[PDB]
Amino acid sequence: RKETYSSYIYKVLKQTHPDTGISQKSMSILNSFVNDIFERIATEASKLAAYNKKSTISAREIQTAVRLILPGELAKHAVSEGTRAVTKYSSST
Amino acid sequence: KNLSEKRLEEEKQDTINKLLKKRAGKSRFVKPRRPYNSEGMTRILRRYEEDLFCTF
Amino acid sequence: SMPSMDRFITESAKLRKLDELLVKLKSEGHRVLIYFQMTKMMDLMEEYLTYRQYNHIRLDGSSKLEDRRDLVHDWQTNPEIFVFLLSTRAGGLGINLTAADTVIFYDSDWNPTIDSQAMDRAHRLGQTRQVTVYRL
Amino acid sequence: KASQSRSAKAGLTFPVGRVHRLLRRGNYAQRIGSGAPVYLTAVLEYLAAEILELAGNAARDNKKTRIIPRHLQLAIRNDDELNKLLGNVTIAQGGVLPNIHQNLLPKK
Amino acid sequence: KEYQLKGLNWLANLYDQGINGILADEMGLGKTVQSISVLAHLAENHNIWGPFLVVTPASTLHNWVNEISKFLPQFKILPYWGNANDRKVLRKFWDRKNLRYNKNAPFHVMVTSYQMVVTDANYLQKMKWQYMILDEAQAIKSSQSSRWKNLLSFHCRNRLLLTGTPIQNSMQELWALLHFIMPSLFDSHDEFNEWQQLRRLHMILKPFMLRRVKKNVQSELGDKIEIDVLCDLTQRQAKLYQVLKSQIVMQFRKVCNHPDL
DNA sequence: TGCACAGGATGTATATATCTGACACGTGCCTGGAGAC
DNA sequence: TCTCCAGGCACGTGTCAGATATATACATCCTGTGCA
Repeated sequence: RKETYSSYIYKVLKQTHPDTGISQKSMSILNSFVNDIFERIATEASKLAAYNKKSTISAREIQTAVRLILPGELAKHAVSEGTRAVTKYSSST
Repeated sequence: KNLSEKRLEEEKQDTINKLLKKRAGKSRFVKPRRPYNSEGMTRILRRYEEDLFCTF
Repeated sequence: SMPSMDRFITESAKLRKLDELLVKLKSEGHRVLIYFQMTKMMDLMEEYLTYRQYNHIRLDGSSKLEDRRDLVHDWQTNPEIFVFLLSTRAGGLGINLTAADTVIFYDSDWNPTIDSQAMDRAHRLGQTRQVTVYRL
Repeated sequence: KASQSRSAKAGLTFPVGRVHRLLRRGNYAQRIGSGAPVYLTAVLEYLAAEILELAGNAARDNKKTRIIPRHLQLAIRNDDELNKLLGNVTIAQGGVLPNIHQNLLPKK
Repeated sequence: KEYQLKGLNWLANLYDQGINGILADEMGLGKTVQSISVLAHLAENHNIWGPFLVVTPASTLHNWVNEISKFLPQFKILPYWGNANDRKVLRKFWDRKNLRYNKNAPFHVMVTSYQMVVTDANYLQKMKWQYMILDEAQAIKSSQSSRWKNLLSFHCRNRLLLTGTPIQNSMQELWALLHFIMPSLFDSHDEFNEWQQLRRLHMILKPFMLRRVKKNVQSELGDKIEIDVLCDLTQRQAKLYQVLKSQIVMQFRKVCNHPDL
């Protein structure tokens, strides 16, 4: 058993470009890319949560981490997409 | 034991390859009636001896 | 109004004469091979054959290699098959068509050597009756 | 009683529970909140969508139907914020941009 | 069991002379069983069950292996077709490192296609053959064919041609086939051109070509009669003849076949 | 001594036939994500 | 922490793009010969 983000990446390019094939090398490039952003964001959030004497990682910690790591334009697009997704998820009433 | 396992693996590979080579070289009605749907409908039957009228 | 089937037959005079000779060829109960030059010529004949609901099979260049075995086997075993759609150089190179005699060359005029190979395919030893080579 | 995952609850196509699993046994904090994997899932989904959009028109600019890391490399380094993000990373089989300094041309 | 036995003995006689033969006769009389009897009697002569190559179109390849299995099942047959994994399996099996004659090995007869020979010239340049037989040689009519080039480059040193009609008359085809028979003597085509025209072309191929015909056996085959039907165009088949030249080959050919095309 | 004309040869031009060739889709399974406390 | 079922993996089978090939006739270009 080994884990890959291949199907999710596949449907992501299928919403935007249906008639587009993919290379396996390009898939490995993309997998390494998303894993690198994941570990960077996770270590930034864990370091910030340790810095504020708090034992809980919440949405505002990765919010500050995304403000910190990403450059500003892609930062406010990222937090905008995250806020609409989180507010849509939180409406379980 | 290693030589016997190697001979068994060689025999299995030879058998698989011979089966593949033998399969590649030697191997590579009345129409049905229309459906009859009569639901929620009356019926008239005329047999030789007796007639029917199935109504609702 | 739909494209009429009889209007599709009658607007082509070669197909018109073909439909006339098929009436007596099926009335006698014979075995018929028909040759063509193009894919689109044999992409139109089976529509005419569905009007007659004739037993017909087609062999061409895009057919898979294993199907050419069992189609020839069904030819040399089943006698109820009627129409044999053949390409120029596919069925005319060494194929055993010994129980067939009536070949219909629709447009076999591209080179005489291919036609020579074509009528060497059916006119072979083991044929029990006379061979009539039609050329429309 | 049966209900689907949290990803389409948030309207996302990336796995939310897998992100939660990687956060929990990734050993970053002893307590992980509820809304954090959804936020991270949305961020990584948006970044992947933007990267594949750029690779998409980079591959339409070469008249092809498949993605070569030439197209990925080009779509990275003709965009300035991905240039700033991915400055220190090297891509496998990427090459360089066509550039030449002004005085090196045959000016005459 | 026919007069092909004396023909195959004459082929073995010119083999004993040391030159490659020409079959210049039509298909129908059984050249396939004649060639398998050539191989069987040649094997009876100098004890060779070894390398034999059959180059054959893919539709009649199955007919070839079928008649080989039905008539003379003593040898071991090998096909060469299919996918790449089956190609690698047959590359594992056809291994013939031991040179000259072999007995307990499955490479007795080797059947393959024209394209497959053309596209595995990197692998068929090795495995030096003993007897290639190319049936239906009309596809080696052209001297510019790359298949003809990789058929030149083998190390078999036997180039027996099997075809129904070698007489396609493009005036380069005869030089090409003769240059395939002996590579060594025939290489200059200009001297073939420069060295009464109808009479002097008949005895050039006379020691090589044999003269047979279908009108020598009992004829229950049918004695085929050509019934030709000539018919006239319809109006819809008439007006596109003027339409095509109004805007100004195979185009009008197919409009003649059926307008819908 | 040059130029023009004629003849021959070569190249082109666009469906076939084959015919691989590397791509995209129809079934198992098992385990880990989801619900409940 | 207990339960439990379908997601996504893994592994099979089919379908439009490239490559040699026939092919005949037409057109263009080059070379040779004859003439002024």
